[PDB]
Amino acid sequence: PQVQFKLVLVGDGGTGKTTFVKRHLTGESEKKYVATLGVEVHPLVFHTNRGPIKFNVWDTAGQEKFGGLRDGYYIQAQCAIIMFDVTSRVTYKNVPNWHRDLVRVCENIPIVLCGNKVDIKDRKVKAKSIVFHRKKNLQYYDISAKSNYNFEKPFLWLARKLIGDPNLEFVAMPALAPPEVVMDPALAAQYEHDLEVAQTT
Amino acid sequence: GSRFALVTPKKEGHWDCSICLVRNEPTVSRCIACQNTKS
Ligand SMILES: Nc1nc2c(ncn2[C@@H]2O[C@H](COP(=O)(O)OP(=O)(O)O)[C@@H](O)[C@H]2O)c(=O)[nH]1
Ligand SMILES: [Mg+2]
Ligand SMILES: [Zn+2]
Repeated sequence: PQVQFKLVLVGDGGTGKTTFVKRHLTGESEKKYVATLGVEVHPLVFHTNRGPIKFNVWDTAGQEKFGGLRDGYYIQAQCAIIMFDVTSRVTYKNVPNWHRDLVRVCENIPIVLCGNKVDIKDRKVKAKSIVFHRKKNLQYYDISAKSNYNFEKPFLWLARKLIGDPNLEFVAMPALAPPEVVMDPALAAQYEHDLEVAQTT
Repeated sequence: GSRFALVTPKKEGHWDCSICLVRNEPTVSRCIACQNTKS
């Protein structure tokens, strides 16, 4: 008898969705395979100041590379993450298609937009170009799955929206797989600055 | 905080699908997401 939410993780193939969800070690060890839909559900626990929350994150088995996803994948989703790859403009271009497919089934669930792979120096999709979230009442974050950079931020924002408590906090980070790449602290600060001045403009 | 501990889901007849973890209504015997029968 525990608080939990179905979270659907969508985006073009190759954007890092599986790598991202896999950072949460317990969500990986306790994942559940859904053979009818071809999905791995990762139960991700986060410990908040008001108790534990579990995000049951639905990760595809790659079917997104060849067409749209079936209704059952989206059914009863209570939140979502839309991911793209900041080194591939086409994956950003397709964000509106994923958003559309989402709201067709689930309507106005809270959604976070995530630009992944910001550990890669040669960034193609920069803060100035990232505007789809401003138009649709979505939050955005840069992320780097392979370095755990900003891993908790999508989930914290979603938790605050779902619970209706802007002061909700995580009392500790979840146990995450050790970083495979280093996220340069200066590049991270630069990017965080780039996103701020673009919110003003 | 403690005075506002998150309220446990109170579910009478509602069941959590053991395959995909979606919550289903008491009336249905088959999960509306993954279409597996209650288990
Ligand atoms: N440099 C870097 N590479 C990543 C990152 N996330 C994923 N990759 C790689 O991008 C490729 C696709 O990863 P995957 O998780 O399978 O993408 P998916 O198809 O959306 O699930 C893989 O070779 C990953 O190693 C990241 O954050 N930084
Ligand atoms: Mg994948
Ligand atoms: Zn099910």
